[PDB]
Amino acid sequence: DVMNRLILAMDLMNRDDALRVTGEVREYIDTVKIGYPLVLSEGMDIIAEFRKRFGCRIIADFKVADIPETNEKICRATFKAGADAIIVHGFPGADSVRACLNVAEEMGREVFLLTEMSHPGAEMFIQGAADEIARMGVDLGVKNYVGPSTRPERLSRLREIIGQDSFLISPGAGAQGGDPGETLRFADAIIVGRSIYLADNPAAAAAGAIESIK
Amino acid sequence: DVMNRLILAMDLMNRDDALRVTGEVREYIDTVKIGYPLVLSEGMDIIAEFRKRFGCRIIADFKVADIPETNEKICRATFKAGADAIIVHGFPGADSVRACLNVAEEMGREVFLLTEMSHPGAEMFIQGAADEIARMGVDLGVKNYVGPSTRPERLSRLREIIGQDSFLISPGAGAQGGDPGETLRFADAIIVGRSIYLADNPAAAAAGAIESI
Ligand SMILES: O=c1cc(O)n([C@@H]2O[C@H](COP(=O)(O)O)[C@@H](O)[C@H]2O)c(=O)[nH]1
Ligand SMILES: O=c1cc(O)n([C@@H]2O[C@H](COP(=O)(O)O)[C@@H](O)[C@H]2O)c(=O)[nH]1
Repeated sequence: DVMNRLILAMDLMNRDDALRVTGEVREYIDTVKIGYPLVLSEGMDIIAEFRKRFGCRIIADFKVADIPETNEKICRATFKAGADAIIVHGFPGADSVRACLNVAEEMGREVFLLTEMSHPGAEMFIQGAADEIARMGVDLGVKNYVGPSTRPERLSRLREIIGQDSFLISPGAGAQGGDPGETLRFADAIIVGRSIYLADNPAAAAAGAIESIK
Repeated sequence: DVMNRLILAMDLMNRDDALRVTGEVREYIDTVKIGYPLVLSEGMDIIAEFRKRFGCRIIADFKVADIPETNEKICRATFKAGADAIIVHGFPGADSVRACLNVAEEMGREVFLLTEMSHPGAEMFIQGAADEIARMGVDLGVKNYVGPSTRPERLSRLREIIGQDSFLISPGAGAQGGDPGETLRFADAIIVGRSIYLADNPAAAAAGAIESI
């Protein structure tokens, strides 16, 4: 369970701006998604910086998509840096997912399995594999999933596959055109990035998001 | 064209060991693949350190696999850090690939498109998409590709799709069981990691790999 069903996608690329904006909306969220735009710009230490400053859960959105051996290394370094969870692509297959699950279990952290993506290009290859990727996750005991706000019927199908007990978060609301309300019919929380962090008043944008799903 | 058709996959996770081992084999290679194991352990500054210390080409193996907007940011940060090239997954589709191509063109760097992967799990979803992924790359003017040493007939088919002029590099030789010689029937260079960097004598391992080819 995530505060206000709202996860901030902090994809600003310098620490001052990222910390300032996160500080502006800190009252509205307790979970922040940090990805490569911020990490590759400021270093992995930025994760510990967020956890200390905001007391928030951090999901490391690294879309892990390598062979098992390399996946293990990526997960180890990421959890060592303090991430509570890591997002892993399902498309590379079950061995690559299991590698991540092993490290997460060892270290007491979580894996989120990325099924279908929210952007148009997801239609080409990912969409056709997505139901089976979700099922693979279920079969392996994965409990956390990511699916697209921009395709409510796909999101609904993924929820059907993973069951009511699995945790499902969903990006694509706001900038990419997804609707928070519709999305939360199926997802437990929505991921929101630009529509908050590029807003003239990010606190107002966050409050507005929450208001509309009150 | 890379020196000795051999690209070092430097996946050690601390600066001292990575720099030491790369130094031991610097005579045999002019191209190093640096990925997230090293970068997430030591920081993006490690790329510039490699380029200055070894004068090598650096391929940032980041398997970029996000939406276009995020892909653009990842490529910008990566090329800003000095990477000569970046490896991008094709599975997320054409828009995600074009986002990377845009930044690469802007900054005078290269994109390598990952088609099929070398590990067993690649059978599940990637293999069935790989020919079309390769074709997508061709249609977009991609000139650099990655394909698997572990599946020579797949690698051969990928070469057929991309044509003789495209540059194809291939991981999976050594630790994963691929054969350097067979692989180089189709790929322009092999990527080698553990069989060199975990070797008791990495210089001998590199020399040996080269001698066999
Ligand atoms: O299917 C996917 C999976 C993601 O993690 N994401 C990501 O979630 C975020 C979306 O942010 P935004 O609200 O600005 O569109 C980004 O960090 C992005 O990389 C995506 O948009 N679609
Ligand atoms: O299909 C793929 C694509 C890769 O980049 N790689 C990668 O290339 C390297 C292989 O190293 P090794 O020789 O130790 O198996 C690793 O860095 C790894 O992540 C892979 O092994 N198969």
